[PDB]
Amino acid sequence: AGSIPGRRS
Amino acid sequence: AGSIPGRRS
Amino acid sequence: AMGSMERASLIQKAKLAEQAERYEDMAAFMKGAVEKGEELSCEERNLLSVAYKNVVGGQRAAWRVLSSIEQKSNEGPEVREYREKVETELQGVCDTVLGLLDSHLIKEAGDAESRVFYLKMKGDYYRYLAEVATGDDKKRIIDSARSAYQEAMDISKKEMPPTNPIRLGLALNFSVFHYEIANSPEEAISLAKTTFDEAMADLHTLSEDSYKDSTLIMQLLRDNLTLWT
Amino acid sequence: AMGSMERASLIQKAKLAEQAERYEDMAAFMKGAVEKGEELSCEERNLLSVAYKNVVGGQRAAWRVLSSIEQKSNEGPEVREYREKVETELQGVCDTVLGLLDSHLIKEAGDAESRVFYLKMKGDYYRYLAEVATGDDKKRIIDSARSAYQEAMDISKKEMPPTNPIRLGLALNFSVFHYEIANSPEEAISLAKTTFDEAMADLHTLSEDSYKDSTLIMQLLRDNLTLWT
Ligand SMILES: *Cc1ccc(S(=O)(=O)N2CCN(CC(C)C)CC2)cc1
Ligand SMILES: *Cc1ccc(S(=O)(=O)N2CCN(CC(C)C)CC2)cc1
Ligand SMILES: [Ca+2]
Ligand SMILES: [Ca+2]
Repeated sequence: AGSIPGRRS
Repeated sequence: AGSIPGRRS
Repeated sequence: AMGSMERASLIQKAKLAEQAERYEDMAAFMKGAVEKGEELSCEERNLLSVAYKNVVGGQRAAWRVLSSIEQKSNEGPEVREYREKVETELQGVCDTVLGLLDSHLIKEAGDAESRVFYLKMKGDYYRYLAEVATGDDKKRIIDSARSAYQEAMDISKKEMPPTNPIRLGLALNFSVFHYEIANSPEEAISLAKTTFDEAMADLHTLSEDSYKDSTLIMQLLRDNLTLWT
Repeated sequence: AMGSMERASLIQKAKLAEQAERYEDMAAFMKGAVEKGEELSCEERNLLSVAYKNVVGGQRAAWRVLSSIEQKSNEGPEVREYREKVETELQGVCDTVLGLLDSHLIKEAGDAESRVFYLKMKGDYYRYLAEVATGDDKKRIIDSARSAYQEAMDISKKEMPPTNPIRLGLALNFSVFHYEIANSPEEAISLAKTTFDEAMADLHTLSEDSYKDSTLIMQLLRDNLTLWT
C-alpha cells in the first residue's frame, strides 16, 4: 500500500 | 572520470 | 538554533537543500522558518512537508530493515539495541513535527487549504508513530492519527472539490491508515473507491494542468485498490 | 563517544547500519572501532572505507550542486553561505578520516595489503579536500594526495600482483587524481593503460572468483580510458 510519496516539491 | 565506487561492502 | 537567520534566508536555503538532496538540512531550515511565528504560504507548507517526509522516510525504511533482521533472529543485544536507537530517532522527528503543528501552525490555520494540509500532516506523523508502537501505547497513538485524519476529512468534504489534490492525498493516506494501521481493509477499500469515483466525476471541471495534478493522485488510489482487491 | 561499546558490537552494528543504508551511523561505529586501538582485519578495513565513502560521497554531490548554483549566480549571500556550510562539513569528515589514518592505522600497518589500503585512503581523502580547495592551500593539499598515492603505488608494485584488486583500485583512483586534480591527463591515460595491460597479462593465473574481481575493476579503467581518449 502506498501513501503520497511526498518527497519532491 | 570514475573512481572506485566503493559504496557497498 | 536558526533564530539568528532571516526567515526569507531559511526559505531560500531550504530550497537549495532540496536541490542538493540534503533533507535533514532542509527540515532544520523549515523548522527555523516555522519558529519565526508567521503563517506559511502554500509553497512553504510543501517545503516543510517534503523535508520531514524525506527525513522520516529514510528512518522508516531503516527501521523496517532492522525490525526484519530482529524478527529473524527471534525465530546478542545489538540488533535490538540498534533498532531501538533508530526507533527513538524516528519518534523524535515525529514529535518535532507534531510540536510544530501544535505550536502553533494548526491553531492559526483558518483557510481550508492550510488547515486540511496541517491536519493531514498530523495524521501522517501519528501514523508513523503507530507503525513502531507496541501495545496500549499503540491504541492511543492510533486514535490520535484517526482523529486528525477525520477532522481533515470533514473539512475537506465541506470546503474543497473532490478533485482537490490535498483532499485526494488526504483520502489516500487515510485509506492507508485504515488498511495498514487500523486493521480495517474494507474501510480502506471503500474510502479509496468512493474518493476515486467522486474525483472522476469532477474531472470535467478542470484545466489541463489541474487535470494532470488530480489524475496523478487518482492513479495512486487505483494502484492501492489493485493491490488490495 | 563509542568508548563504552564493545569493539565487536561496534563492528556488528556497522554491518547492520550498512544494511539499513545508515552510513553516518556506520561511519561513527567504525570510527569507534578504530579508536579501540587494535589493527583492523581486511573485512573491517572495507567497512571503514565503505562507511566514509558513502558519507563523503553524499557531501561531495551536494557541494557540486551548490557550487554549480553559485557559479551560475555569479555570471544574496545564501548560496555561498550554504555551499560554505556543506564544504566545512565535508572538510571535517575528511579530516576525521585522515586523523584515524594518522592515529594510528598507517603506522601500525606492516603488511602490504593493509598499508596500501590505508595509503590509498589517505590519497583519496586529500583528493576530496583538493576538490574544494582554492589557491596555495590547494597546492599543498594536492601534494599530500600525490605523496600518499605514490607511496601506495611503490609498495603495490613491489608486493602485489598486477591483478590484485587493491592495486587496481589504487591505480584507478591515482589516474583520476592525475586527470581531475593534477591537470595531468596524459599521466592519467598512461597509468590507466599500463595498469590495464599488465593486469590483462596476469589474468591467466587467477581462479574464476578472482578473475571476476579483477576484471570488474579493469572495466572501470577501460571506461575512463574511453571517456578520456
Ligand atoms: C498530502 C499532499 C501533499 C501535497 C500534495 S500536491 O502539492 O498537490 N502534490 C501532488 C502531486 N504529487 C505528486 C506525487 C508523485 C503524488 C506531489 C504533491 C498533495 C497531497
Ligand atoms: C580501493 C579499493 C577498495 C576495495 C576494493 S575490493 O574489496 O577488492 N572491491 C572490488 C570490487 N568493487 C566492486 C566495485 C563495483 C568496483 C568493490 C570493492 C578494491 C579497491
Ligand atoms: Ca526578519
Ligand atoms: Ca572489550
